[PDB]
Amino acid sequence: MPAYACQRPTPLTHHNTGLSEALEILAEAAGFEGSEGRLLTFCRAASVLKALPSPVTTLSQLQGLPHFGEHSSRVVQELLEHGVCEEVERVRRSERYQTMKLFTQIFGVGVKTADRWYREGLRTLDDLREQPQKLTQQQKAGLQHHQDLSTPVLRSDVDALQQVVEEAVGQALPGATVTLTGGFRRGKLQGHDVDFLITHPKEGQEAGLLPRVMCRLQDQGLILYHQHAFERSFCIFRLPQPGSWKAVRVDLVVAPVSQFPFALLGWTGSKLFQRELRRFSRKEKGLWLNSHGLFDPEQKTFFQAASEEDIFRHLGLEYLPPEQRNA
DNA sequence: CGGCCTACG
DNA sequence: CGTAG
DNA sequence: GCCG
Ligand SMILES: [Cl-]
Ligand SMILES: [Mn+2]
Ligand SMILES: [Mn+2]
Ligand SMILES: [Mn+2]
Ligand SMILES: [Mn+2]
Ligand code: NA
Ligand code: NA
Repeated sequence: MPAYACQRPTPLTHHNTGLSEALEILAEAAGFEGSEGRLLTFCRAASVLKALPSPVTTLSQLQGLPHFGEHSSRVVQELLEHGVCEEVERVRRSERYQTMKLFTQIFGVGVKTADRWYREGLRTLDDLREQPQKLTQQQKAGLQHHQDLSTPVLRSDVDALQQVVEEAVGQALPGATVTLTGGFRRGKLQGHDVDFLITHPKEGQEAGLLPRVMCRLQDQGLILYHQHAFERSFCIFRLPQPGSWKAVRVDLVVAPVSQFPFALLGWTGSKLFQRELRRFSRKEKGLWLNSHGLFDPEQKTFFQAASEEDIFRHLGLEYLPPEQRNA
């Protein structure tokens, strides 16, 4: 079992679902208390279990597995013995956890905002609605649309949304392309948002594209919310439904064709996979990776990539298709 | 022990 | 501060 | 919380 998640296939579905879910509760809880290191370890340990070829049935099967020490091993031990880990259940039940989860799930609210609101004694969505003078425009949108945004986005929704984005992109800039990214590209059947990456085969033609796309979607009556030389737009779309509609989070991202493979890689995820890939790149290969490129700080050069395959090769990693990047 | 991804709005 | 994967 |  390699130590970095980018060095091993991680399928969407696996053989240790219960165990990984328990560790991810602890990861999430650590994030709520500002401990990113503990979040990372619990996330990595969970991801290791996702990568195993069969279920863990005994404690001995953890021996030698990366990211399993005293704490994560105890969590697994208690689940194997009793079907439940008391620490995990204590977190699930805490007012702190439930409220921080509720608040941080609001679009426009991060851990810091949620925590300050928690400390001020606020607990419910109606508590926030009663004092809306404090809220940002983004948080107001997040709160108004919260119910719809909690409903899973389905594959049918994605196909509908892709068509309308293509229509607007085609008018904004003939020849421009739209690629589905994020969780749906990794094979997920549901999600909480749809991610698209837009480019054009002629380098430079994509300049100024996103405002033109946004203005056109706005005029078609499809934009319930957006933030406005920008390249990422976090929107709430109005998606047609039987006799009605629902609000759906959509991210639209633009990259020049030179950067497309890096942007595609970054935006396809998973979040943990990409953090691990960037960590690997820097620590093991001395190369700096982001969604724009891959930089050699010795030679002071950028690696030209024509594909995701190119990027894995330049990092000395076996290629993983998107459906094996579910770390 | 230090490090933990790296960006844009 | 928020957002993204 | 774990690793390297
Ligand atoms: Cl016991
Ligand atoms: Mn997504
Ligand atoms: Mn998104
Ligand atoms: Mn996300
Ligand atoms: Mn994400
Ligand atoms: Na949030
Ligand atoms: Na850019």
